Amino acid sequence: STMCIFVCTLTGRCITLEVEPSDTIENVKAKIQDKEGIPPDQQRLIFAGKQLEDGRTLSDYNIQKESTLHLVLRLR
Amino acid sequence: AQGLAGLRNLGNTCFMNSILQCLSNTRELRDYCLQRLYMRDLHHGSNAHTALVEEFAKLIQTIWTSSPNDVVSPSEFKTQIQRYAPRFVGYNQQDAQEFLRFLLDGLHNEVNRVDHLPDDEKGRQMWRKYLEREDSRIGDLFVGQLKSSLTCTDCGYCSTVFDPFWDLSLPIAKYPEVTLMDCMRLFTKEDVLDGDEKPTCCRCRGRKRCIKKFSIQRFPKILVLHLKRFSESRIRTSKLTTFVNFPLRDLDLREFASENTNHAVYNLYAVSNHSGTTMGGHYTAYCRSPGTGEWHTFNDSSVTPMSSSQVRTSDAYLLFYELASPPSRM
Ligand SMILES: [Zn+2]
Repeated sequence: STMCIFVCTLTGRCITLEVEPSDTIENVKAKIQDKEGIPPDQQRLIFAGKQLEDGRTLSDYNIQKESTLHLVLRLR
Repeated sequence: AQGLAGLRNLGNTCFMNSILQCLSNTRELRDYCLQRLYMRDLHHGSNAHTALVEEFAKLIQTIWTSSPNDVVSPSEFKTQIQRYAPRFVGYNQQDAQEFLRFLLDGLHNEVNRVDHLPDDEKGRQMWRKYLEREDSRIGDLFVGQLKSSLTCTDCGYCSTVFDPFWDLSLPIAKYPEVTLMDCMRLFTKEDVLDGDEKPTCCRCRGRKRCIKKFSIQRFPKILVLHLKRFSESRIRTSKLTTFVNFPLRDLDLREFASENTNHAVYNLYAVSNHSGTTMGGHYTAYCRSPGTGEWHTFNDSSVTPMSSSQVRTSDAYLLFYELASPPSRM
């Protein structure tokens, strides 16, 4: 049940991820670090107003094929 | 009253005070609290949770019944938001939009009322399926619907998905100044997905070069724009201090719509500012009063008047827009 989702990077361009609905959020953050070089603890992923949290899966957020996750960092 | 109360810093909580004042000056969300419409929406029976909404509303009610120069302590609200979102336990500085997403998530959760079709009707149906799981008076203000069109360059099929959104995180279209319209055009620009970003085309049954494009199928009553003020340099997050020229009035987003329909002009009413370095910075808020239309600077416990010509600065991190009425007949 593999699908392609998209992540909107900091520049606006999207990267493509090959994922399963049961894939964890840390699994997704590991793939984003490989392409963007941002450590997982610095990444924040937004979808439908929710920030994806570590211990959960993509299916927990109803993330379907070709949905877009929005990557943002932190101003502190 | 006037709603010009300060908020006491409880320890690197200026990010929280900044967002609280932006929400305090979100007219319809404020009236939701002042008129106690949230009581009819709170859940009862087993597994109900209400403390976060109740303490948020009491704080909003305290702000709008106080006298000028009054300082309100939101310590009881902080206890509830950190119970809901453990990231905000303690007294470290946090990101204001991360706080906004968790706070609105908790407020909405406790008041929640819980192919073969053309593009417009498929969007309407996907919206109804979203409302089968998320529907509140708070969601009626902030939630829009994004349309993502993905066209395979081999077979020409345009795959369309509709993602709801509570805010838009826009890339800085970096260059001394950049307009907000430029940042919206970069967000909605056609994206060539090639190389190792080639997605799988189910029709072609393989990875193909595709073109991705964002548009807005549904415009929310309150549009929150979050400027991606960061770059990444060797694992270190670097703040982008580029001045973004956003307008105070008549923000016309009709060109970013999925269907060319005019009800999509906004006016600014609140701004959440981050000044200083990426770490150790400071948060403030510029908020337009709903009753008077006058702007004020909210810096924790201090509230002072400001001219509208002082609202637009390079520290703007989150912009709060409200949808204007369509043109009047004659
Ligand atoms: Zn194809």
